Amino acid sequence: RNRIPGRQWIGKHRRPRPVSAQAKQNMIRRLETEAENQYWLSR
Amino acid sequence: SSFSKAPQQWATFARVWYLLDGKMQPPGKLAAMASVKLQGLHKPVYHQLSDCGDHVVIMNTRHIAFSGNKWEQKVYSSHTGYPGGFRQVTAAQLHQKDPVAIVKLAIYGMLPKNLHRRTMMQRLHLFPDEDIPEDILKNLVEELPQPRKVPRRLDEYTQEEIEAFPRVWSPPEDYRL
Amino acid sequence: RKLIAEGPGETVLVAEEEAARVALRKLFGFTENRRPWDYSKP
Amino acid sequence: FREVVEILDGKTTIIEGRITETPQESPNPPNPTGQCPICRWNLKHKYNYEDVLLLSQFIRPHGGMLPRRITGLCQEEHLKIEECVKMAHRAGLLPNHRPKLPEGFVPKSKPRLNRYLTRWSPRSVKPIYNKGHRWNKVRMPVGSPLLKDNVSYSGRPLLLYH
Amino acid sequence: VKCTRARRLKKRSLRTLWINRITAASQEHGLKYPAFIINLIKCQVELNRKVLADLAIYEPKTFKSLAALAKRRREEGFAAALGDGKEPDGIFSRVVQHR
Amino acid sequence: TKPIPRPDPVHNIEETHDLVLKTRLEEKGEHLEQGPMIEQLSKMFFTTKHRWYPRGQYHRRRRKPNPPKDR
Amino acid sequence: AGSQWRLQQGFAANPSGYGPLTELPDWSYADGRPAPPMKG
Amino acid sequence: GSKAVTRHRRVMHFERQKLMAVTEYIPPKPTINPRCLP
Amino acid sequence: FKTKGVLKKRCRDCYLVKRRGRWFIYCKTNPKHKQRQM
Amino acid sequence: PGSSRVGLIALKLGMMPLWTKDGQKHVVTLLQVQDCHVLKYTPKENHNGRMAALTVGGKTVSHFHKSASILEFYQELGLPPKQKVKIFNVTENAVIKPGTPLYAAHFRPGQYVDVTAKTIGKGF
RNA sequence: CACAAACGCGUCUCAGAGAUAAUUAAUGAUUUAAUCUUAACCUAAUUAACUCAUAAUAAAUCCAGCCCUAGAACAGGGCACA
Ligand SMILES: [Mg+2]
Ligand SMILES: [Mg+2]
Ligand SMILES: [Mg+2]
Ligand SMILES: [Mg+2]
Ligand SMILES: [Mg+2]
Ligand SMILES: [Mg+2]
Ligand SMILES: [Mg+2]
Ligand SMILES: [Mg+2]
Ligand SMILES: [Mg+2]
Ligand SMILES: [Mg+2]
Ligand SMILES: [Zn+2]
Ligand SMILES: [Zn+2]
Repeated sequence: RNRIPGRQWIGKHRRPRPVSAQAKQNMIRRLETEAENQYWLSR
Repeated sequence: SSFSKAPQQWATFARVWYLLDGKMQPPGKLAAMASVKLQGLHKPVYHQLSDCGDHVVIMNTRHIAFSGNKWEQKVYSSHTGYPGGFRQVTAAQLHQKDPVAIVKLAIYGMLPKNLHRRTMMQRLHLFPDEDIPEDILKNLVEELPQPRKVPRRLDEYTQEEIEAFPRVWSPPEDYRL
Repeated sequence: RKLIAEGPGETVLVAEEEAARVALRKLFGFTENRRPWDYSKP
Repeated sequence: FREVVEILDGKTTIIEGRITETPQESPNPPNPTGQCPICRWNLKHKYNYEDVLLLSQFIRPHGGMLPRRITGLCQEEHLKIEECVKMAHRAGLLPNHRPKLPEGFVPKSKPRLNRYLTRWSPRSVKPIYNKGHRWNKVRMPVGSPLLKDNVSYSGRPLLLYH
Repeated sequence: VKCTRARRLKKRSLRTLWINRITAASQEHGLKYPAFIINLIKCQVELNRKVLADLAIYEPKTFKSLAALAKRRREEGFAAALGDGKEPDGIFSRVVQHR
Repeated sequence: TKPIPRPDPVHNIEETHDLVLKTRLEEKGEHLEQGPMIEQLSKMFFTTKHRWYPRGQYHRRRRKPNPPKDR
Repeated sequence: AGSQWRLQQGFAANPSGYGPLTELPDWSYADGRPAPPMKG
Repeated sequence: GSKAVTRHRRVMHFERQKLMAVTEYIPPKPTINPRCLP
Repeated sequence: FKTKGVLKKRCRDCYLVKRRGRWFIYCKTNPKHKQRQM
Repeated sequence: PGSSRVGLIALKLGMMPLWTKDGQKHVVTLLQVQDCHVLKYTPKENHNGRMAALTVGGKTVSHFHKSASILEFYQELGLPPKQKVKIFNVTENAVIKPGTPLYAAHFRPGQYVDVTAKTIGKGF
C-alpha cells in the first residue's frame, strides 16, 4: 500500500529505519574501549 | 531402561494431549506455548523431518482478554477473491461471531509457514466454553499453567487482607463521599 | 506395593507383557545397564 | 464522612447532614518525614493497576474521584492514581462501585469483553484499517506513559506501544 | 555449488538443532537456555552443545543433575550479587586453577 | 496409579447356534469409496487428507529398496 | 559463550585458548610411553 | 546527490544517526524527589 | 461546525471539551463558534 | 405464531387467464398435486438445530429404473417410487407422521406461496 | 412465428434483525457549580456499508438400449398404468 520512492537507501526520501538499543550499547562499548586505548597512549 | 525396540520407539515418539485454559488470558501468550507444543519444541527428540508433535486442547476461548484497546483497534481482514470482496472486521465483532477465530488465527499465523502447518492445526482443538467431548477428555495428560496471573477484584479479597493492608491517608470528617 | 518394572505398549496387554519382559530381564541380569563383557588378558 | 438525608413529610421537606464514623490513618508509616501520603508510605514507583487495595482508598462509592486538595497527594502521583483508577475501571476491577439503577441491569447486552491495561476509552478509538509496514507502523498503545517510572525487576523497559 | 554451500550451512543447521534440543530439555526442567549455558560455564564445565544435546536425549538423570548444577549456580550468583560483599564465597563459586 | 481397565463382553453369542454366533462375530465387513475413506482416515488419525493419496510411478521407483539400518 | 566471565577470571575468551584442555596431549599409549607431539 | 543545506531536513547516514542517539542529552535525576522530600 | 488545526475561543462563553478523543470549542450564546480539532 | 407449515410437490400443468371483479386480468399457473406423501422425519438436533426436516416425495415413477437402496427404503416405508425428493424446514409443532398423503386443500384460496424449481435449461 | 419451441415489444416477483461514522441528548467526578464520558455504570436518537435470521442444494454404488421441455462430449430426468 505504502511505498518507498526509488531505492530504499539512496535518495532524497529514504527508509525511516530507526536506531536500536543494541546498536547503542555496542557504540558505548566501542567508546569505552577506545577511551581506554587513548588513556594507555597518553604517557 | 531395558525395553524392546518397538515399544521403546513407541514410548519415545508417543503423542501427548495437553490441556490449556484460556480464561482471562492473552491470545499471544497462549499461542506461544500452543505453538511450542504443536511443534514439539519441548521435546529433546525434536526434528523438523520427524512427525513429532503433541495435541493441545484449549478451553474457555470465549473468555479471552486483550491488553489495551486491541478489542476495537485490532482488525482482522480477508478477501473473498471477487471484486469488492474485501472484509475488514474488528476483533470485537469477529470474537462476537466466531469465538475460536482469534486463537485459531493467532496460532495459525505464529506456526511456521511450511506444509506441516495444516497438519499441525489438524491436531488443535478449540472450545469456546467448558464443554469438551468425553473421548477428548479421556485423552488428556496434563494441564499447562496460565501465562498471565489473573488479577482479582475487590470482592474476592478477604476481610483479613482488607484490614491487613494499611490505610494510607486520613480523610476529614466533614466531607461527603 | 513396590515397583520392580514398568513397560510401555500400544495396548494394555502388550504393555503388561513388556513390563513382564522388563521384570524378567532385571531378575536374570540381562539389562541395558549390565556389565559389558571382560575382554582382558588374565 | 458526612451524609445528607432528605425527608418528605406532608408538604414539608427536611434536609439534614449526619456525621458517620470514618476510618483513620494507620499509626506507623515507614517514612514519617515524607509529606505526601504515597511518598511517605513508600509506594512511589511500586503500585500498578492491579493494586486494587490502594486504588479503593482514593475513590468515591459511585466510581468518582476525590480532589487533590482533599487527598493531599503530589500532582504527578495524583495523575498516576487517576490513570490507574481509569485503567482498573475499564479492566473490570471494582465491581461494587458502579451506581445502582435497577431498571437497567435486567436488559442484558452482549457479554462484557475481557480487557486490561487500556490507556484509552473503548468508545472513542477508531479501528486501524490501514495499519502499516515496519518503516511506518501504527502501534496500539498498551498501558500509559504516566506509569513508565515504575521499577523494573527484569531490567527491561516496559513496552508501552504494541 | 549447492553441495558446498549446504556443507558450509550443515554445521550451523546442526548447531541450531542442538540449541533447540538443549532449550527443550532445559525448559522441561524449568530453566532457561542462556541461564543454563552461562551457569554451566561458571562452574568450569566445558561441554559443547552437541554432547549437551546428546546427554539431553539419552541421559535424563545426568541432564537433570546438570540442570540442578546450573540452577544452584544461578541462585548462588544471585545471592552473591544481593549480598554486596567479598567475604561470602560459595561452594560452587570457588575458582579452580590449573595444576 | 489406577487399576487396569477390564473390558470383556461377548454380545454376539446366540443360544440357538454358536457356530452361527462365531461367524456373526466374523461377519463385520464394509466397503467404502476413496474420498470418504480419506476423510475417515484423516478424522481417525488427526492428519490432513493430502498424505493418504497415492503417488506416481516415478516417485515409487526412486525409493530405495534396501535402506541402511543401524543398531 | 560467556567469554567476558572468563576474561575477568583470567582464562581466554575461547576455551580452546591455552587451556589444560589444549596443551595436554590427548592420547597416549596404554603401557605408558609418551605419544609423539602435535604439529599445532 | 543533495546540497549541504537543503529544506527537506537532510536524512542522515546511519552511523551519524547512531552518533546522535548515543550523544542525546540526559538530565540529572536526583535520588529522592525534592518535592515530597521534607 | 468548523474543522481546524489549532483551537481558540472567539468569545468568553466558549469552552473546551474532550469528546470522542478530540477537542471541541462549544459555544451556547453564539453557535457559529463551534469548532473541532482535526 | 412463528411456526412453519409443510410444503408440497406439484406438477406444473400450464397457464390460464383469470379475471378480477374490478376488471383486471391476471395469469395463473396450474400446479397439480398427483402423489404427495411425507417420507421421513429428521429431528431438530440432527438436521439444523433450529427447525426439523420433513422429507416429501413427488410424482410416482417405475420400480425398475430406480436404485436398490431407494427401493429398499421405500419397501420399508410402504409406497411406490417417487420422482423428486425434497426437504422442508418445519417447526416441531407442525410435524407430520411419515407415510401421510397431502392434498391441494393444504393451501386455502388467498395466501402467498414461494415456488422453487429447476428453470428452463438453455445450455452453453 | 409455414416445427410442438425460442423470443420482446408482452407477463410475474423483489424482504426482517443487529451494527455503526459525524451529530444531539440523560446521570455524574477529576474541577462536591457545571460539563454528551481517548472518567466509569447503565442509557437512548441515529447514514451507507457488513454479517445473520430466512430461502436454495442437501435420499451413496440398476444403468445395455429408446425418448426428453436435459444436453458440445461426459453428465441429468423418464421407459407399470395408457
Ligand atoms: Mg529513493
Ligand atoms: Mg522502489
Ligand atoms: Mg571451517
Ligand atoms: Mg590451522
Ligand atoms: Mg555529492
Ligand atoms: Mg435444454
Ligand atoms: Mg453536580
Ligand atoms: Mg446541559
Ligand atoms: Mg447463510
Ligand atoms: Mg438417469
Ligand atoms: Zn508525593
Ligand atoms: Zn463563543
